[PDB]
Amino acid sequence: SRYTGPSWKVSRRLGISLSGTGKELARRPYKPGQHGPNSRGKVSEYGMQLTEKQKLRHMYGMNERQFRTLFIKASKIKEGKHGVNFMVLLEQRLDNVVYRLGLATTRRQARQLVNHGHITVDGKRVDIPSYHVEVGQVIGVREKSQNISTIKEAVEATVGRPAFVSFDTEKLEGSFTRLPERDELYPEIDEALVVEYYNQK
Amino acid sequence: ERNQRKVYQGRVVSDKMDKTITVVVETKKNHPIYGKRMKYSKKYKAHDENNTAKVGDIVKIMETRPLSATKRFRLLEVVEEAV
Amino acid sequence: PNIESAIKRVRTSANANAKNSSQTNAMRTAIKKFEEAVAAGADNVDALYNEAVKAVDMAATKGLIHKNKANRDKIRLSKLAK
Amino acid sequence: AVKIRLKRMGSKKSPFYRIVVADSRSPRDGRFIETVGTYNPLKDPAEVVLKEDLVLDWLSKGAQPSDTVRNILSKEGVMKKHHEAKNVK
RNA sequence: UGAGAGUUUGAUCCUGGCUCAGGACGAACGCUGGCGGCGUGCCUAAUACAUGCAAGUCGAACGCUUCUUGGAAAGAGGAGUGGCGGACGGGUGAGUAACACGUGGGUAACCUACCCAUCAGAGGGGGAUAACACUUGGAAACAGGUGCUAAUACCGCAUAACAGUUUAUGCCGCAUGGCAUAAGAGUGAAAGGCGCUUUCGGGUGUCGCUGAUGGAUGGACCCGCGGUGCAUUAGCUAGUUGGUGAGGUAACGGCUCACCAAGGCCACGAUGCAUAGCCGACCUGAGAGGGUGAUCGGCCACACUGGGACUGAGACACGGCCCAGACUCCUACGGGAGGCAGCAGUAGGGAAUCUUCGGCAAUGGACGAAAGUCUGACCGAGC
RNA sequence: CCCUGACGGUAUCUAACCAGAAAGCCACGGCUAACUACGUGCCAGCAGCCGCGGUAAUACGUAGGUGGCAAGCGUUGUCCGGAUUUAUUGGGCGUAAAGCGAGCGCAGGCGGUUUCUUAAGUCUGAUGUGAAAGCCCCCGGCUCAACCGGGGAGGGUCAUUGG
Repeated sequence: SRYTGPSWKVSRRLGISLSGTGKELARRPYKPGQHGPNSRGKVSEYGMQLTEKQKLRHMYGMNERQFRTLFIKASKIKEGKHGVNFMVLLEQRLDNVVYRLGLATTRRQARQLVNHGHITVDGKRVDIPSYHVEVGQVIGVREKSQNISTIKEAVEATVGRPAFVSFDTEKLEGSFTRLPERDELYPEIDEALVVEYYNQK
Repeated sequence: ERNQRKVYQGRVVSDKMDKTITVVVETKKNHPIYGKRMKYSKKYKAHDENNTAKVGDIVKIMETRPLSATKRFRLLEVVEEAV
Repeated sequence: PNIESAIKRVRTSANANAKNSSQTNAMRTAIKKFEEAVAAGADNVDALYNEAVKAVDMAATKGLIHKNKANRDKIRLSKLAK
Repeated sequence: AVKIRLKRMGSKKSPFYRIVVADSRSPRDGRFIETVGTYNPLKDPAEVVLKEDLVLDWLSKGAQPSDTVRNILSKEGVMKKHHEAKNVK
């Protein structure tokens, strides 16, 4: 499964945008349902760690088993911290590479582009979105049929291109220069609440 | 004969049988859960060509081959006699 | 039996048993025939010693006693007469 | 009847083989004496790795290859060396 | 890499139990289900088993017989004597608290078909038998009698001691003793087939045959230490513990005998009773630990229940023999036949567990000189 | 030189067509994330532990909404953790559970100061061995991952020999 629901209730429940600052929390910044505008008392310190974890899980649209295995894998580095290495491994998945490069507006669109077989790493096609893109691998746009309507238009309007992403808008090749850093990556949510959430799992 | 057998040490304990003596070899070994060292004993039978050695002697023995239902050792030498 | 090859082994081994027992009894009586004449103190005492030795030796080439049994036997008989 | 034979180590339809010296009564994937090289039927010019200083020692003690092991031991020039050590002295 | 919470009171602190938040599984069952990849699937009755298949092969060891092309040579069938294989591979965990297993050693007390190396032989004779032909008793399964025949089938005679044993010599070892060299006494084997050269040529290639020695591989025995409950289980032993000799085994040994003695084991747990195949490993834990021994590999034990031997290098034998027992089946009543804990499958027990499939193309195994024949191992397919 | 595929016209690759065939289970009083209506009235029912239900029940049964997971989701059974609740690591005995009514003593456990020696415990070096597959570390192949392969470490209370 992935998810198909209204995708905007989700942001109103975390209190974070999740869609490139394009405002879902413009009107009614409160939660969904009857008891939306009428908030109530405090939230535990279990609700806080759960809310941080859900923020990160819904950012990149993955499921709970895969999230937890990625977290367990990031723990075997021991070079740096354990939340930084996590949120950095999270960025190296082929879906974020298409999002950051700029071939798609959303992450759902980028996911459908990499699922339906329209992109290639090093020339060879790769079809599965949880792929692990390493540093220095020019991912391309299937030079067979790169004349599609939405890819073309979403290359023009560059809302955000980062300081670790390289790209050329003629051959349509991009790559990571090097690994990013927390200052360059959502210094807003957390990586410590999420680490504590998995201590008693 | 470049391969070698086992020799031991002990004090003779019984000398009633003809040509056979029981030797007790004693050692200390530890406890598996707790730490301290307990003492441990096992008795061996050894062969005597002429019924020589007596109780309290401190002997050495050596491993041979089956010489009876129970005896597997022979008498090497007497180190220190009792009086 | 069920398998065709198991039916042949039955008669083959029956026949082998027959002749094996015949020849073992031959050897045993040769030896005993020497013993009953050394226990009497009789003339014609080295010839049947020779015959018993030959009997044992021939039984060992017919696959009836191993080979160490034959050495043992010849030793025992040798210590009795020669 | 010591042998030099192949031993299957793939998954289901991607086989791999270890070259091994075993008593002939043993099961194909059961006990063996030691391992002597490797062999890969995929990988279009098939891959052989082997020590070839234990193959020459087992061969001179009466071990015997299977049919495929002999083919891949002659493609390596091990049977010629056996030839030149035995019937030449 | 060591997180805690609720609950005894009118309120409290301490003590204390009970409960919950994490993992995992050969799992079962309720509601509900789109696919691919890799794995897994009788834990219970070691309950009883319809039906098919799971071990044969060799005509280049040997005589016969039936065909297709009266003397013809090939091709394809049939049973028989003889060799080798059937002790592997495959199944299960009932027994077992012990050298059964794990780890570390010993054998100067040991055996070993096929395979590799070395040395030496391979001479000359004899008497049979199945098949076949005729014939008797048989409900059958099957049994007998007469006559002829072959061999790498069988048996004696020769020749061979390098094997064992005894004596002298030299060196040596951990008691018993080990190695090498010299002699002396009695003794022990063997088989051909297919080719090449074929002037009688009498030579020779190859595969087999006999004796002795090494290697390799496989097995056997002995020992130290280690892994379970009960003391509301303290005494146990009479071939029992030791000696002398005799027999016996591959082999040492109360292994088994006759005699002599009165020993052996136990609080450092003997004996008895209950439960259990053991290990690599697997789950959980910060660790120390605790709980399991399913898939896969190693060792052990069993084969309808209980005794025994035979053949063989190797079995006291998983689709072998003989006897007893319970059960099932066919019979002309005199008698006969059988053993899924091999793969499928069935009835039954249970909360519960699959197809009566395809192929030897690949890897391994048996026989054969080889083509090949066999292989429910195994490689694939199905639920 | 020449000769052989059960799987099987299987995996796979190319072309056209269509958003059309493909989402459910548990929970929402406190532990523990997620609340309002109506029905019923110590009944019908619920519960892992506290405990709910007698007219305005966020605790029963429905509807709307919300939370957790998702081709699965819950329930029962079995084991380790939380449990320092058998405590070597790592607890206690005046009144909470817990000093025998007191002595005498065989076996055992533990023992003052010091010189020389020994090497049983203790410490340490070298050699052999602790199979393969597993857990772990590096590297590599299946579009990724499960999975598959190559090279290592680890694991003894082990043995032998020297300090």
